[PDB]
Amino acid sequence: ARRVLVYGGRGALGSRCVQAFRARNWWVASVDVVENEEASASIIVKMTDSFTEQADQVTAEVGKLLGEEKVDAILCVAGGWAGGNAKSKSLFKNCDLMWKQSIWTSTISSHLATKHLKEGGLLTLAGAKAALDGTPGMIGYGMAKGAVHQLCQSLAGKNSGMPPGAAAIAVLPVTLDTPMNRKSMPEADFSSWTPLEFLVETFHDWITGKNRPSSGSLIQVVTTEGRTELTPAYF
Amino acid sequence: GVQVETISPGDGRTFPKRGQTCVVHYTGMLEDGKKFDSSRDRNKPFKFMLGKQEVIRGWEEGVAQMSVGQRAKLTISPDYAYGATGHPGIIPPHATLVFDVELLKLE
Ligand SMILES: CCC(C)(C)C(=O)C(=O)N1CCCC[C@H]1C(=O)N[C@H](CCc1ccc(OC)cc1)C(=O)NC[C@@H]1CC12CCN(c1nc(N[C@@H](CC(C)C)c3nc[nH]n3)nc(N3CCn4ncnc4C3)n1)CC2
Ligand SMILES: [Cl-]
Repeated sequence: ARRVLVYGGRGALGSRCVQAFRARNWWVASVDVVENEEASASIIVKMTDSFTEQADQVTAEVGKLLGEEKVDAILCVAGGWAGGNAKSKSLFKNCDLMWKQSIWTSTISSHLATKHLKEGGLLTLAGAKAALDGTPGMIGYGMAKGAVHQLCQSLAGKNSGMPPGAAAIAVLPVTLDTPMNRKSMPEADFSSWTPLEFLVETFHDWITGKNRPSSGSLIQVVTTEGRTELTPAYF
Repeated sequence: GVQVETISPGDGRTFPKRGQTCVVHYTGMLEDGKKFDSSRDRNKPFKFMLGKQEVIRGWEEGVAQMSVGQRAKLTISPDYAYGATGHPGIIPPHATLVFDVELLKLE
């Protein structure tokens, strides 16, 4: 590698990507709701209900930051979590949050990939193993992540706009080992949570061309007793 | 980080908890007093949940100190706000922000 854009660069996983990639002396841009002071450059997204407003603004700012330079990878690691079934009084607000944090971010990242990824470069998208099935207790989350899985399939297709030789791969974890999760779920089996450094080192391998899955892959990331395995799922 | 100054006191006993939703009206200004946004201009309060990384650190620490009905001035250093980069087009680089916040209720 040499240039990476981390979409979600201030989140738990995205902050670790910024740190690790800067430690390798890569140029790293963060796109998030606030800067990442560790990144080479930061782009700050507008809070708005207008998807086109937010998407046009980020696209313009990224285009000005990069100019004609292309990037080796876009790691779209944004996403949150908010729960609730279809009867919940919080359903509509939580769905709006989930669509903004997963659908909007993935879509903008995909467009940026067509415009700015080098030939042979990498786009990662943040899916969820749970959205391979019904998610009755987390309606918005499941819909958003299911949309991202489908988008990954589209990007692998002919004439999607992805550059020659580039790959879009979705990552489908269960739970990541993060400080916020350890304090939110202090009785869980952390040894079934995926270490952030496992994903950072996987991304580094994929960006550099080591053991890179085919475009359109849905890669399940499952940690069992501290050991993480990668398993393809098929849409 | 964040300085909290009381404009008018709250009930002095209902303070937010993690998991509760704070309902507020605010006006945000630059250090020179130039207004950049107000929820009052929309006649609609801003809502956020503490403990969920939903807001700049100065609000996360500042609003947690307020009781229901309090009106407070939060003066927030850049490292507790938008930092060196700022938010181009609305918040300048390394900006100290001042927010007038009224904690209307907890939901
Ligand atoms: C209207 C604003 C103006 C300027 C006029 C204003 O007056 C002003 O200043 N304020 C308004 C009044 C209050 C004071 C202040 C303020 O705080 N405003 C916030 C601005 C957002 C913010 C800023 C610093 C933060 O520090 C913790 C947290 C949040 C607001 O409106 N919050 C409520 C609106 C509903 C959300 C957006 C969705 N949601 C959320 N949370 C995270 N967490 C991140 C990680 C986290 C640690 C950064 C994540 N997790 C996976 N990756 N990154 N990320 C995202 N992204 C989606 C977009 N996107 N694109 C790329 N990456 C991403 C990740 N969205 C929760 C909050
Ligand atoms: Cl579920």
